[PDB]
Amino acid sequence: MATRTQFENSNEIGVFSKLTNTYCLVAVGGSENFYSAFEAELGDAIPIVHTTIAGTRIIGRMTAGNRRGLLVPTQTTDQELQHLRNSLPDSVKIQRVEERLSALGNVICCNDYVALVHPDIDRETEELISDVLGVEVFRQTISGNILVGSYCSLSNQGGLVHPQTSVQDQEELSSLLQVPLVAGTVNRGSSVVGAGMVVNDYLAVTGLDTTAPELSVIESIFRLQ
Amino acid sequence: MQLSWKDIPTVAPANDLLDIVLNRTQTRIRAFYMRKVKYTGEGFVEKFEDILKGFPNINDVHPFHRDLMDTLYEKNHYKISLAAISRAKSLVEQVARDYVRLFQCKQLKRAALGRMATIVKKLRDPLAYLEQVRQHIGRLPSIDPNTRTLLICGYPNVGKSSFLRCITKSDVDVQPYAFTTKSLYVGHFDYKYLRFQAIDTPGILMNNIEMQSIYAIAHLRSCVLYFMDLSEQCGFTIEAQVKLFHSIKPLFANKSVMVVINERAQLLESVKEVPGVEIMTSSCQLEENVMEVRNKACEKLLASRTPFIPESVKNLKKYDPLARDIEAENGGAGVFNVNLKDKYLLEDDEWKNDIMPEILDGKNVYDFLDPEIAAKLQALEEEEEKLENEGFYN
Amino acid sequence: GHLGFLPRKRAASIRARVKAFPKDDRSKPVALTSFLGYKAGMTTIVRDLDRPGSKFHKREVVEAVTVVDTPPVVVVGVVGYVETPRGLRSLTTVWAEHLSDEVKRRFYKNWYKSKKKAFTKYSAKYAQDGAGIERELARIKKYASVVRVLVHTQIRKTPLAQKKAHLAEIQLNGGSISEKVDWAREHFEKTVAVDSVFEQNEMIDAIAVTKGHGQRGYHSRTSINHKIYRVGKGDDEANGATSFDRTKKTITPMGGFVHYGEIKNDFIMVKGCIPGNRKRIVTLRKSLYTNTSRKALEEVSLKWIDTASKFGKGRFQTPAEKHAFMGTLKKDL
Amino acid sequence: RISLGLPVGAIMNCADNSGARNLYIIAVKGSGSRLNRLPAASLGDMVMATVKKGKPELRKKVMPAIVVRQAKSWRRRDGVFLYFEDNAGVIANPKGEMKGSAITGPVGKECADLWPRVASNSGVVV
RNA sequence: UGUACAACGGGGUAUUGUAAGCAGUACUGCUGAGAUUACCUUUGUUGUCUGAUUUGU
RNA sequence: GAAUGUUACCGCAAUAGUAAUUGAACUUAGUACGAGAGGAACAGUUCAUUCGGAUAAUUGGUUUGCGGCUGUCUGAUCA
RNA sequence: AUACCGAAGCAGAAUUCGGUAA
RNA sequence: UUCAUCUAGACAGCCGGACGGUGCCAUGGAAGUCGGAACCGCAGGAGUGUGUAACAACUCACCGGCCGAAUGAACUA
Repeated sequence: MATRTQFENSNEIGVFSKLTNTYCLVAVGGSENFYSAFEAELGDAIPIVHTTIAGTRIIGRMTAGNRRGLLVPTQTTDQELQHLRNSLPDSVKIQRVEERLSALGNVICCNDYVALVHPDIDRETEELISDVLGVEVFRQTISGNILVGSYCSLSNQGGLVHPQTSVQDQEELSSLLQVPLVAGTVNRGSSVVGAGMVVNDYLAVTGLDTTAPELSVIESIFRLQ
Repeated sequence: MQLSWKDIPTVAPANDLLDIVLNRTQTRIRAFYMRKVKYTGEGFVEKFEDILKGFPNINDVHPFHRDLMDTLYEKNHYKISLAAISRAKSLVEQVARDYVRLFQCKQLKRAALGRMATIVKKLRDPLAYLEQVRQHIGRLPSIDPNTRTLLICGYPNVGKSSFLRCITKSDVDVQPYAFTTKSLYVGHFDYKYLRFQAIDTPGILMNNIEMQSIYAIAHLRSCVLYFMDLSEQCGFTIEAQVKLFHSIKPLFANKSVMVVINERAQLLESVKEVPGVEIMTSSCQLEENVMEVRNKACEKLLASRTPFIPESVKNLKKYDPLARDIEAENGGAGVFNVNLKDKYLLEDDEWKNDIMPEILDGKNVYDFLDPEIAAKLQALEEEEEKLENEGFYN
Repeated sequence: GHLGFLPRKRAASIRARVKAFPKDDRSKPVALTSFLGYKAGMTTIVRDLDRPGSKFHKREVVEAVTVVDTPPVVVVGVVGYVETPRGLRSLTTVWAEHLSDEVKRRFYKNWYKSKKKAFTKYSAKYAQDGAGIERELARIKKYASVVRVLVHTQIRKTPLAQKKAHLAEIQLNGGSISEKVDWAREHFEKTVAVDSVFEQNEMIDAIAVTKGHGQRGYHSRTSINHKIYRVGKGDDEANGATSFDRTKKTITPMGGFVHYGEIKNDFIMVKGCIPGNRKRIVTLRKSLYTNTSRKALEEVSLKWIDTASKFGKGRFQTPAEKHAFMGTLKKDL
Repeated sequence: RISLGLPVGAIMNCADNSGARNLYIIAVKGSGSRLNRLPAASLGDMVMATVKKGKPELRKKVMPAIVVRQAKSWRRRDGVFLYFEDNAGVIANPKGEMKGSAITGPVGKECADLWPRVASNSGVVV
């Protein structure tokens, strides 16, 4: 199920795109190799929204959401928000967030059930996420790193944590989040597994440098096969 | 260092080396001669250093590499040429230091060249040997000792040539004669998500090739898969093959040995005399037996809220060769711009061109723009009309 | 310093002499090879970058654009040329029967003192069956090879105290020089608009005299590869009638153009700046040939236009912005 | 256009959890034809700095450092001209593998886009 | 000898944030005030519009 | 700025000064090559540095004009 | 000052040599 | 200028013969042509190169069908 790609000869697959069980978000540019994989695996079953966030190419790290909706940070421009509302169907909501930090993908790890956020999240924003996404919000400290989303990736079926995550943390979180967790790497040992790949409950994409053992571990832990 | 070798610089013996510097280089007269000496000597020293550094030494690398070089080229000559080059460099330095230490001045510069030529030209034979060995050492395969490896030995062309070809990517001639594969062959295949390398050798029938193969087998940890035939390929009898296998007996048992074989089945009991070897039938022109052998060799070497899946998600079948096709039809991807209109899910088919004024001559339109503000339009407007009964300007 | 742009001796006139034309297309319909106008101040414009692969691709980007005060071009005559071994030569010159006071002033410095005996007896020759002034057309047709139209600008429309007309020769794109002269004669005393020659997104070039610093400056210069973003019509109103910013205003900055240039006639928007300052007459040309690059071929839209005055630092955009926050202003209301 | 503001050796602040406190820009890369006039660092520029206060590994050894903030007002093609808290930087290898597991403070959009991994390690943008 | 030249205050433009006083509750409403404004503007009024020299196949 | 007709406008050009310059990203690439790591390439696109001309959209070292601050004081706050 | 040709067991990367040229 | 060929067929150029005993050491293949040491039976080297693991196949030098007279090598200036 997992795909292989190299966006503009790069390796951060998840930085320039975000994906969920109901919609897909990708960056814009000139290269079509990255956009090819999404069509290959899904064709057009879900909206492959070619869009940017706050004028940045780091759309994947700047957006957080699940199947129930999507939300964008403060820096998103009025044109960006309007065209996003005109890109998503009425069945999917859109939200704006006001706070000092902006990188939702780096600040918040979002799945279909429970949302993991930076510990310093404000109460207003902490409560806001639950309503639109319909998920619980609990502050997380995976791997003892304050920026949980900067490197981590957690699909609904499991969780691929960065190699810096301790075994004790994985054991504690596996029985608490009700999902399996395994420590691994991507892009031939890259520690930032949250940037080099995107994974959900049926689809996965990895960089060209990704080795076979990493792909097999990702497939098995998330129950793709 | 690198298992293979190719970066070694080339050497042009005799006139070429002299010219490379002569053409490059070609009481103020004394100063000019001093400058010329300070350039010719430096150029010669740089050339000698490049020759020395580039060419690896026989005994300075892994002992396996030392043995491989010994069995390929002349052991003594390899060091003799290096010693001669070092002596030539020392003599060049001595000549330069000697100079460092009209009619009459004209002859000052001649001696420098007259003696540099004497020092250099005599090195043609060592330089010729260096150039000869350079070509042979610049194409050595990746005979990595660390990675798991398997070897095959036996009488030449008993079907062995096609075994490596059918076990891994390789091109080996199957023409029957003494040694069709004059040199080593290397093939790479992946198993258990880790690299495995297959290497082959003509065999053992002395000669330099025989010693090379024997030393390569002994030094390396690679297992040896002796080759035989249930039929009579090559024309040699079973007894000769058994004797040849016994010839390799003294040093092969410590490599986890196996035997591959293409009244006939009874005479093979002599091969089984060694408890360490395992024998099974196979064939070189089919895949199942060679793959079984490969799997067995790899095995031997190994010891040395609920999930959400929409129906539409699983309804579509994976495409079998895309954005590549669309942009290729559009005349290119990088040269073509991205398109938004008519692609993204428009809110409605009517207002296909929402143009957002985004300007109020002092503030952004979105500072208060909102939909369905009709109710507020019928309430706020009264503030600008009720001035008759008050007048805020006062 | 540039070797080609030496010596730095100043130009001999405000108008920059054009000495090159875009070859001679014998197949294109009759059209003007260049245009004439006046330079105003400068403004700011933003547009969507459709260039593929750019860092700001498919994003709004701000670009500096100047404004050229373009008065209507009224034809006053035409000039024919014949090839000779001694170079191009003007065999005959003709005029459009009548000449305005501004055109007549071009031949006079002490116009008020002079008896105003400008083009007059020449009109008397025209004031008949034609004869010579009609046989000149046949003479041009017989021998002429390239024909250059003679036009002047409506200076009195431009807010310039100097009412003297500015005139220059413009080559005709179309071939069949008979058609060249026929069209020129038919266009005698007619008014030509910008749309009749130039068009949006065209890569025009600008030539004018550089600013004088008060010898540095005040020398002729040629700038090429400048793309037009919008044909401007200042005779009408709501020049900012773009697809965006539906609060129509005028390109004129608050309080008028700084120093000079209160637009009261046609204008054009050109990418980047133009050599020379305002009050300087500038000639426009099609830049010989059109580059096929995206930066030269792509078409662009327009959006925000800056309207704040520069008589200081700049703040207010429109006079209606002054309310609410200032409370009471008894001096005014 | 790259300006000539911050010169070599600027003791800019450090905004990473790697334990560094300041970054002395001893060496700046990309100094080619810009002769006579000394080079200068900029947002997302390839420059190297030595941590003035820290362990010996970061003293006398030059390693690349990525600047995420500049404080000084900078022009943008988008039309914005604002500025924020202060200049800051991070220590990373030439390929952008920042050692620090976390980054604090805003990160300029100019450098975030051109350094996907640096942006991924930062939460605050602009 | 026609809004041709030029003065003006006005109008826009730029600038400042509580000015002269008066309402006394030991700074409060006029009061983001008055204000200048060598940039544009010259709408009405008002003043000027006539001199010496030279040239001419 | 001196002279050949007086004056002025639009033109031609004998002639002379020559101008550009380097790196980076996509797509052709993980392609040909190749046991293997590693990695071509034309052409089509996107940027900045060295140098040259420009103008002020913005920035920048750069009308005691508007708010008040000190002294000699008109008597006394307004100056 | 940069590049253009022919050669090297120059597979690719990469390197050297004889000519043009500053 | 010296020597040579002389319609017994000058020189260039096409097609053929280019064989036999047959060879030993390198043994792994080497038989003319990777490297050891130098006959002759009847126009033909136990071999000038190409090339194959080597035979294989072409070949030049030597001749033959061949063409119809100047010609090949070095010197003097």
